[PDB]
Amino acid sequence: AEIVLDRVTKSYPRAAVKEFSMTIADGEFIILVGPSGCGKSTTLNMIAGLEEITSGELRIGGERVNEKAPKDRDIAMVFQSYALYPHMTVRQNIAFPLTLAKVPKAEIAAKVEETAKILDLSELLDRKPGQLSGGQRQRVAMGRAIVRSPKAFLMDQPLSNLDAKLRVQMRAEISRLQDRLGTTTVYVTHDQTEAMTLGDRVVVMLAGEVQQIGTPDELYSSPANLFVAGFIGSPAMNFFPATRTDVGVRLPFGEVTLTPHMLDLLDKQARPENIIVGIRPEHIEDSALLDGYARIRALTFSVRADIVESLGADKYVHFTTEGAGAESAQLAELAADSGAGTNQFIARVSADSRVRTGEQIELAIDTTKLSIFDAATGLNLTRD
Amino acid sequence: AEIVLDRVTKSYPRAAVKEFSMTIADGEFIILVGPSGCGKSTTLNMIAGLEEITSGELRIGGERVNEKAPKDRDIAMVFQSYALYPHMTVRQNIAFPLTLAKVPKAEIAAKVEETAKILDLSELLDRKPGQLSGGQRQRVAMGRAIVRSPKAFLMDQPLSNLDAKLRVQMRAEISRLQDRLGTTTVYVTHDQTEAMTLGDRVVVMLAGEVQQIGTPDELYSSPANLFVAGFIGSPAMNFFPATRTDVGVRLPFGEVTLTPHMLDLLDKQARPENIIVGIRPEHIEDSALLDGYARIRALTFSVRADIVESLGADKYVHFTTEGAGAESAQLAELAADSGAGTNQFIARVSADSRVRTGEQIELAIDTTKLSIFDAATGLNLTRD
Amino acid sequence: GIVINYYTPANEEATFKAVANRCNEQLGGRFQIAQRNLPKGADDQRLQLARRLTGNDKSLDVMALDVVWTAEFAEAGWAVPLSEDPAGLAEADATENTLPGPLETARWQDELYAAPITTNTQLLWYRADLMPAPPTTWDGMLDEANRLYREGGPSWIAVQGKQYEGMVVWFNTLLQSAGGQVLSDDGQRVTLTDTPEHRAATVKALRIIKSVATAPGADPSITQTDENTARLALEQGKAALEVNWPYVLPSLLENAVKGGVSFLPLDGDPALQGSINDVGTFSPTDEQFDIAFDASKKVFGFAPYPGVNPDEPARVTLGGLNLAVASTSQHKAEAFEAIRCLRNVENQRYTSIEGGLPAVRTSLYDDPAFQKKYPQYEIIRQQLTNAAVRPATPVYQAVSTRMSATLAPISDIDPERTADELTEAVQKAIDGKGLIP
Amino acid sequence: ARRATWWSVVNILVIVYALIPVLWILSLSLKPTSSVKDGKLIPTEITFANYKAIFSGDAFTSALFNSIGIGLITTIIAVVIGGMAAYAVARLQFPGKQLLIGVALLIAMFPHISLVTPIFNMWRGIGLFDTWPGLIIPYITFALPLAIYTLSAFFREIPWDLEKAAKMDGATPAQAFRKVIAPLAAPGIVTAAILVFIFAWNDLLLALSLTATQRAITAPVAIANFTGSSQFEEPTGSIAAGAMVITIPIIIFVLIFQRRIVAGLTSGAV
Amino acid sequence: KKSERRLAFWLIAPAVLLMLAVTAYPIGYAVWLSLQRYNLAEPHDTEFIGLANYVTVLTDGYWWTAFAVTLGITVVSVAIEFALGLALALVMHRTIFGKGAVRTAILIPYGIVTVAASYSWYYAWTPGTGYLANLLPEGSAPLTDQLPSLAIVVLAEVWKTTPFMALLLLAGLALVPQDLLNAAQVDGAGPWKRLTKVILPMIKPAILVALLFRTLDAFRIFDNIYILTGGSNDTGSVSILGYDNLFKAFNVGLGSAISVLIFLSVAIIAFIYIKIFGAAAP
Ligand SMILES: Nc1ncnc2c1ncn2[C@@H]1O[C@H](COP(=O)(O)OP(=O)(O)OP(=O)(O)O)[C@@H](O)[C@H]1O
Ligand SMILES: Nc1ncnc2c1ncn2[C@@H]1O[C@H](COP(=O)(O)OP(=O)(O)OP(=O)(O)O)[C@@H](O)[C@H]1O
Ligand SMILES: OC[C@H]1O[C@H](O[C@H]2O[C@H](CO)[C@@H](O)[C@H](O)[C@H]2O)[C@H](O)[C@@H](O)[C@@H]1O
Repeated sequence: AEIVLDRVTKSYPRAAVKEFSMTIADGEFIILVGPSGCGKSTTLNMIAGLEEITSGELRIGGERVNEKAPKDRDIAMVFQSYALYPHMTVRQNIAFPLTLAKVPKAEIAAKVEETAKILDLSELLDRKPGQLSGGQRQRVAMGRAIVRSPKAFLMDQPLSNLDAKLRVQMRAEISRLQDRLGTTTVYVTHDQTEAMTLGDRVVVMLAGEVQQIGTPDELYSSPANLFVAGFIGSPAMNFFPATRTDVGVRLPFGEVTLTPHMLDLLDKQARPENIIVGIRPEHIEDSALLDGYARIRALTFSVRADIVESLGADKYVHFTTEGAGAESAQLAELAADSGAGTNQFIARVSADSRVRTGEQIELAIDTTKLSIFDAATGLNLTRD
Repeated sequence: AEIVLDRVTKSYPRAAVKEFSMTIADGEFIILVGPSGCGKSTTLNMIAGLEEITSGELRIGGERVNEKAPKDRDIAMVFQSYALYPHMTVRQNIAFPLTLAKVPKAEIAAKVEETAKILDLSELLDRKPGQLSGGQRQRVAMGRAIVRSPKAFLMDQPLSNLDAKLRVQMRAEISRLQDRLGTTTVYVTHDQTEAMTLGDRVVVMLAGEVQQIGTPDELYSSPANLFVAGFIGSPAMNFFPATRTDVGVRLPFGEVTLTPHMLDLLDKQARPENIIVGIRPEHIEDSALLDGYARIRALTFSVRADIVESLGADKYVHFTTEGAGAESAQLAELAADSGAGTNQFIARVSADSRVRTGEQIELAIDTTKLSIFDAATGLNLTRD
Repeated sequence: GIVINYYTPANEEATFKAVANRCNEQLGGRFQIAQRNLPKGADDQRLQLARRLTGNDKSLDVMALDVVWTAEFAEAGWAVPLSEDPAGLAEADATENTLPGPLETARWQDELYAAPITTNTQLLWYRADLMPAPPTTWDGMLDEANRLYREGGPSWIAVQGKQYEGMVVWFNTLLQSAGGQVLSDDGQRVTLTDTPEHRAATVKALRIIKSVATAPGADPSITQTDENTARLALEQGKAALEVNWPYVLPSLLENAVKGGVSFLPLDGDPALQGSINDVGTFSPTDEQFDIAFDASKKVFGFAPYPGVNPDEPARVTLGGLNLAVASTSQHKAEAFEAIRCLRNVENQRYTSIEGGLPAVRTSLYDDPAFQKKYPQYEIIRQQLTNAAVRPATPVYQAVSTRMSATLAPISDIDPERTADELTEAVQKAIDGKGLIP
Repeated sequence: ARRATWWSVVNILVIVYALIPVLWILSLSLKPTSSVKDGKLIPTEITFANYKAIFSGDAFTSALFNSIGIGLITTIIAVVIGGMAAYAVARLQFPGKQLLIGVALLIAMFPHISLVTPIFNMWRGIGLFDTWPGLIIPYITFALPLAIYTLSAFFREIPWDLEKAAKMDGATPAQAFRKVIAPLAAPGIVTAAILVFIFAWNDLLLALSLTATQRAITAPVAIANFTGSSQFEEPTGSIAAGAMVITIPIIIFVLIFQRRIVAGLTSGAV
Repeated sequence: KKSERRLAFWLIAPAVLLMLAVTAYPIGYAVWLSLQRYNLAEPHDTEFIGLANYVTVLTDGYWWTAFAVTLGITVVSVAIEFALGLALALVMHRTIFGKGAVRTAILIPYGIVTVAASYSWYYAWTPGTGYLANLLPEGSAPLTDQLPSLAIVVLAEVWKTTPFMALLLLAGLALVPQDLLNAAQVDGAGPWKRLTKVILPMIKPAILVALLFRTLDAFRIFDNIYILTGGSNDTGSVSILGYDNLFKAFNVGLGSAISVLIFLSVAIIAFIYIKIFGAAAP
């Protein structure tokens, strides 16, 4: 079945979950996102039935979730600590759920062999936790969820203690086997990239409030507010400081007019003169082969790339751009996520670009595909 | 001053360095890289003199430097732990190296004030390490090195235990500090992206020995072996199974008659037959707006989407290759980092690609920047 | 059965076990004597009982005790006088044929708090292997040590030199042959210098003490001496004389028949072999006794102790053991009857004979088998009639340690000083004052 | 090369520094009445008779029994009261256990004899003059702190988040408890029980005063009084044999428990 | 909150009651006994009030000297004990090979019944018989003659305690990061100066409690004196003086007073280590 909640609130001595409402369709591999110390582990504890509820009466599909025994919820979960049993072999650990459920030995034996072969860990089922890698241990904890065939699955950042090279393999495993399971399945993480890497739909929260829910490309293209826009993409969309002229910007950098339909869409509620745009660094290029239709709106203007780095097919370049308009609560708490100054930006420019460190060079921008955001209101004026 | 060594080995029950010989000029910001266990952190131990000599000799300027003069080697190094002494304030900790160097107390005080103004640190000189943030503590560990203004500074994984945002921001600090100092500086890492952030020269090694050493773009563009070709970049080249024809190469789909000079370069050696193709995933696209000279050599074939995600400028699309002929010791030991399977590959196609998961889709290759390797020796036929 | 524990020093337990068995036969199984076996150490034995008493251990039954501390045990009510025994006989029994001095010694404030059972004094026990006759004067003892040492002969003479009661007792004997006494006959006043002549006798004894502390060819190791080692010196022939209890005779005869007595290797004799029985214990026929006895007379003689003055009979300090029923005792009347049966004439016989040590019934002086069993008995009777005795004093134990403390500093024996020093100490002892050294 | 052999030499000197005097004791138990330091190395005649001589001493055999039994009862009581008060480290009440549990360690250091006097006075008043509880209660009082402290060291490791894993799994709280909590804790208990037994059994200052009956005398005090009823003041190879049989128990304990017991004492440096 | 708080009170109460009962009434009955001047040999002869009873003992030179020799014994013992304790803990930590067997070697002498060791140290020093004693010239016998025997007391007893100090001190060497030592040894301090300047401050709290225990446990000693001498050569410690009262004097007032004075005497040194040096438990 689906799983759903409404009005969900939890209140420590201070409001780590607040009024939340949702449902997840079955087989959905939903990705859950927020800063560390958002309501993540608390809502997980509430979904486990262990946490107390200030308000709400959720449904684990076919039962009142706020109103029933926790083991009787018939779910599974894996902790970021990898809770594990040093007084057991891996085989005995894999049997822990089955033996908890009084499962007959021959069935239990077939079940552990199956999940151990869904892992690679069938090579060492006789080993105890004293002789496993952290990744082998993590997978084993994954198996400790998997073998029970629950109604639903929860993942409290399981990838976290693997290195990146392990973590990408884990992301693929989680995906394929959640697909192979077809269960309602949830994962929570602090980084944006894993939520880009996997999950049908995505949900994002701050201070116990659910901020947005949607497909990750809608989040990638119409994030409702500057903070939830900034929390996604590691080369975040450059919030170049700006002020409105009723035709575009009173440009501190560039020279941009706004295209007439996008302008008359903005004009419907253009109350703030203080505004900002999400300059995605991938918009920003050296004009190296720009002939034809790309000439019409290139709006190219100079900055002096502080540094450039040949990461791949893009050789990212850092630059700075002075101005006024990029001041807000959303931007300040984005800078509390990590600080970088006020004018400092990057272009995701093509690595064949002629740019060498320590020169002023003219950066072109595909300005027809910029967003617009209320600097005063803290919200995306272009879309949600 | 400059860094040099020759015939360096240390041996443990075996050779953690295989008689290494190399140098880097004075005032440099060099980087060293390899997989865990390759001896890399060991080499730093040998440079510290805290690792002894089986063979070979060294200098940092001057000559023949021993292992019983670590403090007389004019070097300093923040450890992989960022550890520092809690028995003190930050001020006492930063003074500890200089005061132990018998610096007169007022100069010691001025020198720590200089460093504490150079770093983010003067505000917490009175705090002990028991009451610092992980970032300010990491900064303090830098302080504990740079206070010596050493003849070399040796960064042993000082920026890897932070989060991603902290790590890249620390890379900008490290840059501006090495720039501000102009002194000979080394960093060492278990990943390529650290050196991709910066490295005025870059070195990569395996099993106690150097495999390539030079400017980061040559390292990126012309790998000396399958090992280094796999280590460079996050989307490693899809080293597809193939065979050598007297006109080019038989790849599993989109196989090619090779351009005549590259072909006669391939024909310059009589022995090669078993060969594999360097499918660098970013060199791959949809034809849907490919209106240019590349259409002379699209070499396209239909490939199945195991998964695709619009993760940024690119749709990363997972697939798998056909046939067999890409199995080797270098491929296997390079595949020790993650679950690479047997033919599993990705294309980094532009994200405006009108494509979905599960379907089979005609995929176009920039063969103008394709490449080739010799499968038994495990090195590029295409470049060096 | 109804066990009566005979708590005693363990040293003679075999005798006590065999006689207790003979008594348990005689009791017809009504109640059973059983040996509770106290430390060889005197004080320890004496003060281990104080623990069991203070806790009122219900297993505490019949306690042997040395005559001295009886006043304290009576004053504290730890045993009941012979008038209170519900058998009625016990007072009359302890009165009947008991020798006078011991009977008087049990009479705390004239009340017999306990019954006497055995007694001892130290002999001038002289080897005839070198010396012609024993020195009957303590200065004569210095002269014989000097002579024998000048001869390079068996020059040592054996004495109770260590810091415990034996040194104090020896001193008390020396002092009272010099007419001196430690406290008044009531205990109501120190008397070591209550006359300047008592002071003179005290420092005269102190001069004697310092002189025997350094006499020519004495025991070189006398600093810690006790009867074990003291006998060892004489029977090895290192000494020519022993100042020791009557136990010297039977233990020497046993060791002669072990062959260890250097001048009397009676182990060579087939009548004396096997007289040492399966438990190594000399158990003679009348022939084996007379043979060993004659061979001992040929090379040894017991005598009265050396006088503190020329031709003055030594007032040797009397010693002995009394039996008392502890006020813990459940079978108290039965215990009184058990005390009576250990007092019986065949027990007195057995303890003098198999036990080898002086019983207290006077009538045995008239028995040729007792005169055989203790040839010294008449010297014992005379010296007992002449004896010095320690003052009946509840604080005696503490007083004697206070006295002992003064002796300790052997290196400096200032007669005039130490006599005033110990006078202060025994005043403080009578005063009951101070944290005890 | 040479530095390792040099270290091994330092190690051998430590093992000698330990093994020597107890070896002097054990070997001295076998002397043929030599009494003269001849048995320095490989005694002339290994005189077995001391073994049967001490075994014939049924006062000693009862004192041994008394000591073992009073050891077992005190470790049991001390563990069961101590553990369930080393617990309440999962609890942490407002008052502040940690700040006040200071006394526990302070009274572990307390001078026994200072309370031995009033204790003995009380036992002189009450019926418990030198019955078993007259040891057991006082002994428990000096066992108590080290028991609390050492169980608290395991319970500072006791990962209470495994209860969240258990609750998330299908097992009932009791079902999980009896198949994880006890399995984890048991080495911590048994080593603490052995430890407090060892620390109890070595005690003498109280026992050598608050006791005299054959019913309550213990092996240490009995061995100390083996000067009595020795044949001819020979508490010599006999008392040495007594020490040997007391100490074999310690050896056969510690040679098994070594790795575990150091973890207990160090509170974590296994 | 109050649910768990009341639960914790009920859970801790049995041990709290036990430790209280087995201490409070004893100390009370002692203080009551002091000035209630009385003797077990004088069973009805109780003074109903004895002011300055303890001042008799406090005035006695024999007490004051007995007090002094206990301290003289302890502090010397503690000093060499500490020096050996760290030396052992260092070796036991930094072993080239034998760390398990060395752990066995360390524990065995600690785990001993203390009277056994006391008798060992009593015979090795008896003349003629003693495997150590015979190496002296004639007339020596170091068990005798007061001060020479105190050297044997110290030797005998620190050999008995030392592994426990080493175990407790190893907590310092265990917590310190090895790379912290490598960083330190990767500087300008010669090994001894480096090791001391770096390790000592990290060792501080373990050092404090080790000294706190070793001080008190040495101070309330008895066995290694009594089971080696009777206190007879004026070798009498505080403890043997304390015991002799209940052994011989039977003045329960005196026995109390010395017991109480013993309690104050630990109370001050505990208060110093705790408050003046700042010592506190793990
Ligand atoms: N028992 C508690 N008492 C008081 N505050 C709490 C308690 N538990 C959690 N909080 C607070 O509520 C917030 C929510 O924590 P939650 O467990 O939901 O996520 P987290 O574990 O802190 O971080 P993440 O889940 O992202 O790893 C936290 O920031 C925390 O400070
Ligand atoms: N002193 C030593 N004795 C024996 N082997 C050693 C020693 N030091 C290192 N090694 C070997 O090196 C390997 C550990 O890797 P290394 O020494 O390079 O440190 P590292 O931290 O793994 O390096 P990096 O972090 O750069 O990968 C081990 O597998 C071990 O066999
Ligand atoms: O005769 C054997 C007894 O010797 C010791 O008692 C004697 O020696 C004491 C002095 O040390 C005297 O006080 C005592 O009067 C003597 O009888 C020993 O204490 C006794 O147990 C022996 O029976």
